[PDB]
Amino acid sequence: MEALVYTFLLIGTLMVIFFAVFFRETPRIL
Amino acid sequence: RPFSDIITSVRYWIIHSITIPSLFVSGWLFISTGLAYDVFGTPRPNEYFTQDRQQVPLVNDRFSAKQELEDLTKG
Amino acid sequence: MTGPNPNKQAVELNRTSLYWGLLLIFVLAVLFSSYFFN
Amino acid sequence: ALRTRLGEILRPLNAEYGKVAPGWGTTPIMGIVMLAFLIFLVIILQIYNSSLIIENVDVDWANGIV
Amino acid sequence: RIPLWLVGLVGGLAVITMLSLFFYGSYSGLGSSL
Amino acid sequence: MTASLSNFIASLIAGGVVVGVIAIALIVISKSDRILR
Amino acid sequence: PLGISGTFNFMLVFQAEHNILMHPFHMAGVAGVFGGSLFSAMHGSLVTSSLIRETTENESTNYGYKFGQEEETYNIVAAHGYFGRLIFQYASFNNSRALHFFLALWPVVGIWITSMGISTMAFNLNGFNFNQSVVDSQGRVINTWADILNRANLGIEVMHERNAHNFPLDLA
Amino acid sequence: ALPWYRVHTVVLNDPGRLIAVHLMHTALVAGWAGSMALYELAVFDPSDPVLNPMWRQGMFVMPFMTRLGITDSWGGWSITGESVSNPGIWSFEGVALSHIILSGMCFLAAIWHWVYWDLELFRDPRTGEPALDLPKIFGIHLFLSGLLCFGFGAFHVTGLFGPGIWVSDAYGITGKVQPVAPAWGADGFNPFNPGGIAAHHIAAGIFGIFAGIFHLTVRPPQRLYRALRMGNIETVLSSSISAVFFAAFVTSGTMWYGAAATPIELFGPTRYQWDSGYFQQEIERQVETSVSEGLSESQAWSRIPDKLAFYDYIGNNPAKGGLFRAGPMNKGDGIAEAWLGHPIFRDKEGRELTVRRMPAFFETFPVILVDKDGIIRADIPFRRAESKYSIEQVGVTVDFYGGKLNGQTFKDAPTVKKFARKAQLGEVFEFDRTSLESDGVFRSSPRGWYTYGHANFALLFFFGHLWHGGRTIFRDVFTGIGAE
Amino acid sequence: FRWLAIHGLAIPTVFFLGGITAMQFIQR
Amino acid sequence: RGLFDLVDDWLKKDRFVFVGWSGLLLFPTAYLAAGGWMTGTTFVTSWYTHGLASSYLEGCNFLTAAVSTPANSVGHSLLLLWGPEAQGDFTRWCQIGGLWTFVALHGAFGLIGFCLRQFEIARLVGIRPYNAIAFSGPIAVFVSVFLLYPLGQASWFFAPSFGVAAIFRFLLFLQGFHNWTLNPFHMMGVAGILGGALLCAIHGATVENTLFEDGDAANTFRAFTPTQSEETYSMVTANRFWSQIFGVAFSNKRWLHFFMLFVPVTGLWTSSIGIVGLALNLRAYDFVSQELRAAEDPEFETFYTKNHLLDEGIRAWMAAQDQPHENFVFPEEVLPRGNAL
Amino acid sequence: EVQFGAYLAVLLGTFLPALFLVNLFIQTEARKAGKAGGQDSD
Amino acid sequence: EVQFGAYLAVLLGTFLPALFLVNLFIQTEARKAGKAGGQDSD
Ligand code: CLA
Ligand code: CLA
Ligand code: CLA
Ligand SMILES: CCCCCCCCCCCCCCCC(=O)OC[C@H](COP(=O)(O)OC[C@@H](O)CO)OC(=O)CCCCCCCCCCCCCCC
Ligand SMILES: CC1=C(/C=C/C(C)=C/C=C/C(C)=C/C=C/C=C(C)/C=C/C=C(C)/C=C/C2=C(C)CCCC2(C)C)C(C)(C)CCC1
Ligand SMILES: CC1=C(/C=C/C(C)=C/C=C/C(C)=C/C=C/C=C(C)/C=C/C=C(C)/C=C/C2=C(C)CCCC2(C)C)C(C)(C)CCC1
Ligand code: OEX
Ligand SMILES: [Fe+2]
Repeated sequence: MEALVYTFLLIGTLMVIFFAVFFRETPRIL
Repeated sequence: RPFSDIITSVRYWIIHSITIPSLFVSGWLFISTGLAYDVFGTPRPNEYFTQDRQQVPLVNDRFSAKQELEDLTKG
Repeated sequence: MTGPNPNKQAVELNRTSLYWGLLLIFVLAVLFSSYFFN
Repeated sequence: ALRTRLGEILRPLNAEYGKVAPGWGTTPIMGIVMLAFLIFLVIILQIYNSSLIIENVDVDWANGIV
Repeated sequence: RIPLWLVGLVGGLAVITMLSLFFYGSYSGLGSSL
Repeated sequence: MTASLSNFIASLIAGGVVVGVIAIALIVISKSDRILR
Repeated sequence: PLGISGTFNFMLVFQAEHNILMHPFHMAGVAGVFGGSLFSAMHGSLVTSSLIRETTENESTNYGYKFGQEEETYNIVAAHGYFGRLIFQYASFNNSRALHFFLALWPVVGIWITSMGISTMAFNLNGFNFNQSVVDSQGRVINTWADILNRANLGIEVMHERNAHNFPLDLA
Repeated sequence: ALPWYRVHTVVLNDPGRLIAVHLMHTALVAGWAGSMALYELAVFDPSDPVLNPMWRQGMFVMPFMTRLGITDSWGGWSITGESVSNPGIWSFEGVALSHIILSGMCFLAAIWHWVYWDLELFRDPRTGEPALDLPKIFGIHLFLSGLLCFGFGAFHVTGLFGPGIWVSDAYGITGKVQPVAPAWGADGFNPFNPGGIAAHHIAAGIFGIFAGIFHLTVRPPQRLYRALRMGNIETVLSSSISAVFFAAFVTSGTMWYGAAATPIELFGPTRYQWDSGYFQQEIERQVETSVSEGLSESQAWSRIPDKLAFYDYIGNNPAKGGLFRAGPMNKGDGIAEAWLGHPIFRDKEGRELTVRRMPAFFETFPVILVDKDGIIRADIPFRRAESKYSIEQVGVTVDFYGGKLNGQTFKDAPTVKKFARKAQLGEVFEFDRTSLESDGVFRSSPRGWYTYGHANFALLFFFGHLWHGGRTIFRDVFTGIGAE
Repeated sequence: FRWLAIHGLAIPTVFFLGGITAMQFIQR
Repeated sequence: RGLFDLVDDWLKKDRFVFVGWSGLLLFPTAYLAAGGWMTGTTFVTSWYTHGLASSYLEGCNFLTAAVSTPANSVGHSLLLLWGPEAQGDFTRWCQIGGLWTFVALHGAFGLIGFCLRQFEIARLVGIRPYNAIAFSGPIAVFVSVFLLYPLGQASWFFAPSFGVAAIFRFLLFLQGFHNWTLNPFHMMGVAGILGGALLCAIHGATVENTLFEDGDAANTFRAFTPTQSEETYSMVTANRFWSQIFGVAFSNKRWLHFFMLFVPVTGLWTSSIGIVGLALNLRAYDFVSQELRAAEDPEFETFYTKNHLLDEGIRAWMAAQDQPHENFVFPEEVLPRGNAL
Repeated sequence: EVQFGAYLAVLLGTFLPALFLVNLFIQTEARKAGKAGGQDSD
Repeated sequence: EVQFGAYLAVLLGTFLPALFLVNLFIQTEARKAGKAGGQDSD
């Protein structure tokens, strides 16, 4: 019951790493 | 005046050829004449322990700490 | 009421600074959880 | 720009804005106070630290009257 | 006038006579555990 | 009036002359080394 | 150990058995990351200090940089004259290339040297050992700070792997 | 176009909404102190104010109500233990409910002062742009704080028109709210003198009255108006923060070292009362005078109150708790019930052995029995093989005196080792660890927590002095600098 | 003049190095 | 014109070392903190305070020399030279450990005077004051360790002595007695120090590897005049590099160099908050769910309970020689040894 | 045995500040779609 | 004795859907301030 929170924090951290790499705001010249 | 023009000049090394050995030897004589052990109260190798006091000396009072170090440094 | 305030501004947060602030909260949640659960 | 009855009373307190005393003014009077307040903080710290001993002043838990 | 590289040479070997003097007294005198 | 209180005011006077001899020397030299307009 | 508390089990047992803090290669990389975090926050402040006005006070400071622009985004002469007065004149890199090289030299050389501290202490060539080094003329041992550091190492040495040992010397 | 860290700077050029915001921080601070004190009265238990005071039950804001003169409650209990028929309005529930009602009215006033932002009071009559005369606003607001300082020290504290300060004796036995007459001499700067607190707020209130009389009339110089940037409002904020962490090191200092404004009957003992043996020497002193007046030993220890021995306990030291463990100190080992007594250890030779006490650093400490001259006579050995000072060899017997174990003697090694371990923790108590599910590790007193927050706050506000201060001086260059 | 700026740092430094070379030859 | 203007114009004159108003606080106090350290590590012993040797007169090298903290009997006295402890004597002042407070106090007013130096030069040059705000990081580590840590403890004795190995025992004293590595404020501080060293090694190696050809020589250091307006490295290339290697990358030089300020400094502020919490002994010592379980189940072992047994060795073995004032006389049979060590 | 108020500390320490930072991004993109005037402004 | 998973049920049953409905209002007012073109659109 206690370790369920730790797992959700870890895979939840790896979600926002996934979205930051692939759905990044692509910078554009002009 | 630029710094590198100073130390390459001869007049610089005229002055500091006297002052450096007269000041380095005074730092030698400050030690070899046993003067530094008395200004700063550092123990000589003879006087870490004494004949009476065979333990490690410590200060054990707030306000008579000057008087207690008058005790532990006589013998 | 009185008139409209000329000090109205707008708040911005680009997509870059979203992922900083999300990752800031989750990593502080990973770090400080173990101590709070004790 | 809305006159209220409480706004009319306090209005001379805000009516001045940015009037200054020309020159150096009362600045040397202030520094003598600031030099004095610096000495005051040094003294009451050293009383508390027992590094300034005053006769019949002992920094210890004293019998407050019960 | 003195060439600058002569100045850095004489002072530079003077430091080596100071440093190697300090590593000498790690093996002799006080603090040597002899 | 104690030993500790008399020595502290003497240090306060000594703390005044340390600021003093720095300040008195600084005013005099600031007269001579003024900048041309 | 691949973990967080396992890291500090690794660092403390490595202290008792090898004396890493007295070893000059951990000393040369503490200087690498204290120096590295210095010159990071020292370079990152002098660029951010000397930024050129391109925004208003309402929007962000960062929006005065358009991506891929060819104009320089900070007065480098300004940050050179600041650090040229903050310490003295001749200690300042006017060259931005030699400046941005020194940021790459100092940590990386500090961690090459450090990682060859663990390597030379993997083969039991430990750090310095100044225990019982200061003696009086009688010959009694006078303690130093290394002797106090030794008694911290003796506490971890007699307690690490408290069941694995059978013989008086931790050869492993 | 504001970033998220500049959203509250729309209030810079708006004095009318500068108040509505500053009223909303006030409605949240006051609503906290009301709803915190309502939470504490649901948790407080006035069953035994001797062995379960308010500082064991984790009461934080409750020693601040009882410090300035609130002892009764609407339930009828009191912290002094004397019963009351009617506390009137100002009890614990009356204060908690009145900081809530004050919060609801500062809330509604901030809705007014936000909507009606455009008042003629805040306009400049010479330019029309919204301005605040910061030198004279300081004269008014300092003159008011001279009155509330002088009014507090002369009327609330001295008991002219007020209850007074919680005072106590030197050893935390007796304590009551009483008027305190001021001590004007050099004895006023003794911080454990409660008369210095009365003399301070009376004297320094007058200096704050007649500084507002100065700072109303006399305008600033031309130099100081430009040098300190007194047209800008952030030079008020830059220097107000400097006057706020400076105040927070002081209060965290005098909470941690102890003062007359922090009684050990309300916040708990300091750590310097454990390090110096401030209660060990006092319990012995009340026995050295009892035995000298012709008594048996067990009758001498029976005169010692349970409260005095309760301070001589390492679990009441604030330097024993941890950070991320939570709750009151009663979560530590349970609510104390009784004093088990004072064990005296004697060997088979008959000399008196004192258990070496645990310092505040050591979480674990080996049980060591020492006689009067410092020689190690007995212990409990880690390594039982080559044992030379075990209790089985030395034959240490334990003798209790006072408490509920009043005349008893245990002689065998199984029982003496159990009392030798619990005697290095100060005195010996019987606890009740099943009521609050007490796990078995020490927590901290509200003396320890107050010193934590208000000294980690004051370190953060030092950064705000440098940020908001350097933002005031450098105001023309925060879009950037010019290239020319 | 800068003769007070350097020689406040260099006149001590040579004086202490006169002492640190003397302490290498001191024994028990 | 006036007397204040002549003094203001003299201090701010262009000269070799910029003095300013702040040099009156820096240059006297920094000269005596540094010289008090060089004297105290050379001449003054620790024989009466700690019972050690911490001088060059006593055979210690650069590593084992220190300016040591005073005795526990002194308490938190400021140990003024004229004070009730020293009473004007210089020699008895040094033996009590008076130079240590002399170094720490005149050093604390050097860091005040050096941070004021960075506000004064920035106002004359006319730049934003972020150097003075990034230097507030190191102020928060000096104050909260050399000053605020012994104030919460029993005396000045539990402070770091100003010497190389004397810091090293303070690192070891803080693990056994406080469990400092478990504290999340050190963990956020290591992330800033190793994170700050990371950023300058990348920004050093990415600027130097996207340089433009501005000359025919193989040496690229020669091809930069300082007053040029063309940027010296391709930001578009360096973005395109790290966007494919690491996946995400800076597209903003103003955000990049600010981020090189935020990361090292925050690791000094977050680690400074925790060491204030160890002045009060509010340590993160144990996970009680790990401790209640290891007591009831004498088979459950983690790496975490292995670190407590390493801390019993630090709390027992060094504390005899650590604190000679308290006179810990441990028997041989109470000291926790392992099997056959 | 763990503290049952820590679930409320962590899961509100995650969600409440992280849902805050989402809101500042959604209204940022709405203002950009608000000014742009095409198909999404309304 | 109460169920300790009910605190997580209620306080997330309040906050998570109620913070959702706030977001749909903030982006509604941002689109209206986005089109309006004065002092707040950006
Ligand atoms: C007396 C207190 C005080 C006051 C009135 C201000 C006022 C201001 N500050 Mg300042 N500041 C202070 C203390 C204060 N500060 C301290 C102590 C620091 C050091 C940490 C700073 C550091 C600082 C920086 C670095 C900046 C400001 C800025 C600002 C301006 C806008 C604030 C803003 O947009 O935040 C908006 C904040 C949010 C939308 C959310 C912040 C969320 C925080 C981090 C966590 C939640 C807060 C928490 C619930 C509070 C608990 C209470 C606790 C304080 C006891 C405003 C003039 C900005 C400025 O200069 O204006 C241009 C700016 O850039 N301040
Ligand atoms: C009849 C005269 C009289 C009397 C008897 C008192 C009595 C007292 N005053 Mg008071 N006072 C008076 C008139 C008087 N006042 C007047 C006329 C003024 C001018 C308005 C003041 C202004 C004043 C101030 C400003 C302070 C006192 C304080 C005190 C208390 C001193 C004992 C104590 O705990 O201080 C303990 C001593 C100190 C805290 C010394 C302060 C020095 C600071 C803390 C140094 C550190 C600063 C730094 C930023 C901290 C971080 C550094 C860190 C590394 C340490 C005591 C209640 C002090 C107080 O309220 O504390 C409870 C206090 O701070 N008085
Ligand atoms: C109507 C007035 C009023 C009254 C009588 C009270 C009464 C009380 N409040 Mg309350 N409060 C009020 C308004 C009031 N409150 C408002 C408006 C707020 C919102 C800001 C609060 C917020 C609040 C909190 C958060 C807390 C209380 C608490 C308390 C209780 C103890 C007070 C205490 O120890 O403070 C001590 C007060 C101080 C130490 C203030 C010191 C002032 C500093 C040092 C001034 C220094 C700067 C000065 C201006 C410089 C110039 C000096 C010049 C003279 C020379 C007490 C029952 C406490 C409690 O138990 O709550 C239930 C508590 O924790 N109050
Ligand atoms: C197999 C290899 C493939 C690559 C692997 C991919 C992993 C890459 C990680 C993604 C970083 C995402 C963070 C978003 C961050 C984000 O999106 O920033 C985006 C930001 C882009 O900034 P811009 O210049 O676009 O911003 C200009 C302005 O708009 C500023 O707001 O890029 C960076 O600055 C990131 C550089 C530091 C990168 C920080 C990484 C820290 C490491 C991760 C720490 C978490 C690990 C936790 C694990 C438990
Ligand atoms: C309207 C009205 C009313 C009502 C009112 C009320 C009822 C109130 C309430 C109020 C409330 C009841 C409030 C409260 C508040 C609270 C708060 C505001 C809190 C907060 C806090 C914080 C946020 C903190 C934080 C933290 C944490 C959590 C942890 C640690 C850290 C810190 C400390 C930071 C009346 C009827 C009277 C009148 C009429 C009107
Ligand atoms: C304490 C005191 C005082 C004094 C002060 C002063 C005046 C001091 C100064 C001092 C000083 C200021 C010192 C200095 C020292 C120095 C030294 C002694 C140095 C050394 C060096 C070295 C040894 C190094 C080495 C090297 C080289 C040479 C080269 C290469 C590199 C190296 C680094 C290795 C007084 C009177 C106030 C009184 C009170 C107390
Ligand atoms: O496995 Mn992991 O730690 Ca390297 O030393 Mn030998 O082995 Mn065991 O003991 Mn100690
Ligand atoms: Fe750069």
